[PDB]
Formats: sequence, C-alpha cells, structure tokens
Amino acid sequence: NYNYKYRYLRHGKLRPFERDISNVPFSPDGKPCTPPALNCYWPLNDYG
Amino acid sequence: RCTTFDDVQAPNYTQHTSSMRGVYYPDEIFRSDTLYLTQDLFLPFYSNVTGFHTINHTFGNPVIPFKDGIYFAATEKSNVVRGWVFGSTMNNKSQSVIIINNSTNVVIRACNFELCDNPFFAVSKPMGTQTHTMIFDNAFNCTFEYISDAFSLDVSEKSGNFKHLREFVFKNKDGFLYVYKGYQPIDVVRDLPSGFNTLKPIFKLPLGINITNFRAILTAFSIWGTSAAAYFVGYLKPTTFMLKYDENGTITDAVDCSQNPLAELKCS
Amino acid sequence: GLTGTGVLTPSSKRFQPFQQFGRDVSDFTDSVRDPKTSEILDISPCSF
Repeated sequence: NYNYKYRYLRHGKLRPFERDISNVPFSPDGKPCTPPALNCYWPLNDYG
Repeated sequence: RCTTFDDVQAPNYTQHTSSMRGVYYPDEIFRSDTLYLTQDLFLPFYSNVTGFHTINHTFGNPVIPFKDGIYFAATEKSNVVRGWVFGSTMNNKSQSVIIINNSTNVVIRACNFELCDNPFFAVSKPMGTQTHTMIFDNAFNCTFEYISDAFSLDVSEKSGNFKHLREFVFKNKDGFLYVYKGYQPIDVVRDLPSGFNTLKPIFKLPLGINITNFRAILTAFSIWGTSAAAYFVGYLKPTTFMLKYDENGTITDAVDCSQNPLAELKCS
Repeated sequence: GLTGTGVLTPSSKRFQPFQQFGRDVSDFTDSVRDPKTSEILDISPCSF
C-alpha cells in the first residue's frame, strides 16, 4: 500500500498542532538541493 | 506574474514608545469591580516600536518576522492598507494564510501561494478600484478558505483627522491566531497618540501553520503611490499583567509586572 | 456546561455580548446568559 506517506525529519520539534505540507528537498544544514545528491534528501516515506 | 516596483525608500527605522497599548480581554468571561492577574503573551509596556511612515517615495513593505504575534496599528483615512501575508517561506512552496478584502467583506485563504516579488493593489487616487487583487494565484496541496460577513469597508484617499486608528493584535496559540480589534478617535501629526485602547476578542482561527514570516499589503495608488498614513508594528512577549475592572465591567487600566519595581510591587 | 444548585433571578449588568459567565470574586459564577434569549443572575446560596 504505497499511497500515503509520513515524514521523520525536521530541524526542531513541533509546537502543538502546527501543520505544514511543505515537502522540502532537505539537507542537514539548509542548502537548497536537487536530491539525491550527497546530504540532499526528502523526508517523505511510504508505509509498507 | 512576479510584477515588481522600484521606488524603495527605507527610513531611519523610526522608533516610538509603546505607550499604553496592547490590552485586550484575556478570555470570554465577564467580571466586575475587581483586580485580576494573568500571565499571557502581551505587549510589553512603554517600549520600542518600529513605525512605518510611508509617502510617494517610501513604500514600506519589506519582510518582517512574526516573533510569536505582533501588536499592529494603522492610522488611516478610509482604511487603505488591508492585507496580511502570514507564512513561512513566502513562496509557492509555502503553505501560507492571507487576510484580504473584497472591499465589502473579509476573505482569508491558506494554501501554497506564490508571491510576486512586489505585488500591488492598483488602487486609483480619486476612485478606489482594487484593480490587482489577484494574489490568490496558485492552488495545489491546499488547506483553507473562510468568509466573514460584510460591513462598511472603504478604500480611498482623504484629508482631515486620523479617525481610523485601528489596532490589530495578532496572537499565535496552538495554531490559533487570535485577532482583536479596537477603535479610537485621534489626529496626530505623524506619531503614536498617547493613550490606551481596549481591544476585543473578535476572531479566533483554527488554522495551524508555521507562522514565522509575514508582510502587509499596501495599495499602489495609480506605478505606486500613497497618502499621509503610517502603520505600526511591535512584538509580543509572555509577561504578567494586572488589569482593573470597573463596576461597569470594562478594562480601565493595566499594570505590567516586569516593567518597573513600582509596577512589580503594584502587581505584588 | 454548568451544573450546580441555586437561586436564579434576572441579570443586572452592563453585560458584554461576547461574554457569557461571571466568576465574580474567584471563579464563582453568579451571572449567566440563558441559551434561549434571557439574562440571569445565579446566586447559588439557596441557603445554608
């Protein structure tokens, strides 16, 4: 069931009931990337 | 269409006293003839205020940070500078909320909303035509829209008093923007009047987004232009106030704790 | 939401429209608005 995803990375935790749909091409210190370059990632992930 | 203007004038970062303003009703609960403490995100007394004095050279709209809610005010002449842009990265990959008007009523909307680099309400100088209120541009992976009810909502340019001293406290709490309102009759030369204005709990919002970065929206008089108006911005901080309620049941005075040993003893 | 026991009477206020309760000295309700358009004080000491 590869439809729906979660995330598992953010620089910081969540203040309560604060929602973002912002899929960020993540890097460990900012760094606007086209992933999957080294230290250039996505946070979204399916379920299994 | 990232339409952008040019005549950018940035002032001396004009400073003002946060004289006695920022008090509102902390809950939805009446009391009478009493002295009630609370500790809540309030405007600190008597403190620094970044004024915004805008003229036909001075287009006051850079990026400003939220810092957990702002005290806001505007001294206007039929209420020119409607529109708040509240988001995180201020672009197409930012799920932001926007507070604008259809010149009759309030429309608020939250989604992925790309900004122009300097968009503009192309409002005419004798007419008031909101020509370019396009700004609800793109819509994918969206969240929210809301419509309140209509009232007297004017746009254009005047002369005389600063009759529209409107004061808007925008306070973040559990995804809940608390939006207050309050009215006061003034005409200052160009600064903050000395006095208080009790604010009232008009709006709460159920939204829940990472509100960090924001702008106001002006009106380009028609190329941009403005009249002799000014808007005020200050930051909020979680300190402790004593209010005072009359037997009429209205806030008449308040004293912060973290201001003055005089003030702290007053709330002690 | 309010239960309890007492002696009602109509309101005697300058009651604001957004408010509903009275909690007068310390969280002691003493004044309310009926949910079907009337306005009432609630002196809960029946007696004792």
